[PDB]
Amino acid sequence: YAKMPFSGVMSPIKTWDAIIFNSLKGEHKVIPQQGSHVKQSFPGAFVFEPKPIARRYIMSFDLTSLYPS
Amino acid sequence: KRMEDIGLEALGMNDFKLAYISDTYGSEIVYDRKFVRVANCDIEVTGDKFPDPMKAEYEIDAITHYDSIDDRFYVFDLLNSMYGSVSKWDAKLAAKLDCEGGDEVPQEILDRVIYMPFDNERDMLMEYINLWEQKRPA
Amino acid sequence: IFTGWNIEGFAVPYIMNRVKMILGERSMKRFSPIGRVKSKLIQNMYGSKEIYSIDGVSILDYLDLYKKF
DNA sequence: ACGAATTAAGCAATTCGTAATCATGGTCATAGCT
DNA sequence: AGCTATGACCATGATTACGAATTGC
Ligand SMILES: Cc1cn([C@H]2CC[C@@H](COP(=O)(O)OP(=O)(O)OP(=O)(O)O)O2)c(=O)[nH]c1=O
Repeated sequence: YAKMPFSGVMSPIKTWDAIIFNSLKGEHKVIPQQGSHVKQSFPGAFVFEPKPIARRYIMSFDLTSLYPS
Repeated sequence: KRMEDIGLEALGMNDFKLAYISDTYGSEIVYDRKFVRVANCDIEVTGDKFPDPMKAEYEIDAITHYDSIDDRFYVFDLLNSMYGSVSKWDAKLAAKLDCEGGDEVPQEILDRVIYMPFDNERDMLMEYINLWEQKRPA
Repeated sequence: IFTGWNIEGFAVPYIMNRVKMILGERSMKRFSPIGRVKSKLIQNMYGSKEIYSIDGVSILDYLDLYKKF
């Protein structure tokens, strides 16, 4: 699907790079050069503080695939 | 390298494999599982202690290799070794029940098994190399 | 020679990053006489020291210069 | 703290064990009174 | 000769910081 060698599937970086490059080339565009950055830590997801007591009736909700949305 | 030394961005794929892949096909790919040669292998070595792949000082005693295009198992057995010389392996006994001395191996799997015993490790390894050349797994 | 107090700790990393993320990479390299600036990450003393190297000018941070001399 | 050539999904969270350190109960030893 | 108040100890209990193994969105 990504028009990539078989082993590259073990690294999502390569498959996403290949598929985005294919999409860009299909519209006659050009990808930028691999630059250089530094590893940093950024805040992650959020989780509340539950009160460790028995809760009789609970409703549950979720958002389908939060981050791509 | 020269553009990096000057300091201007060089745009495009730095890896040419998928670049040639895209230039070759361009359109979507239609594939087929039965046309791709997928192979599995398993190794058993008999020795006094745990054999080390970094050294491989012990002989190889049991070779098994499954191929998908021919859906065939190849089994290599060494009759004699410095750790013990033994007789051949019979498919029929393997399909028998454990109480009757069998090994409970299913008969349908046995239908796809091809046996080649060899006396020494060198001949077995030569045969494995030549079959690998004949049957190159994808 | 481009010097100052704790210049390699704040001034340079800050100027470089602000120019990169406000003007772009091409403007950031204009500082280098030969347009060649690089960023390394050093994980010593709780890390976070993005020492910037500008090719053509010498970074001679005064804090360590006074520390060792 | 200059090695210098280079490379491959992320973060938040609990729980346990270990090593360090301070407070202390059960019990033993001292002893003192009867 | 024995009960009992108290110091030492020996281990026991408790709290903190850090490494590690494992989920789960
Ligand atoms: C599992 C997983 C999830 N995430 C992120 C991605 C967004 C959210 C929830 O999306 P998930 O795929 O869990 O939700 P999904 O199961 O797809 O949605 P439903 O709960 O089934 O509706 O968490 C991640 O970064 N890495 C992971 O390994």
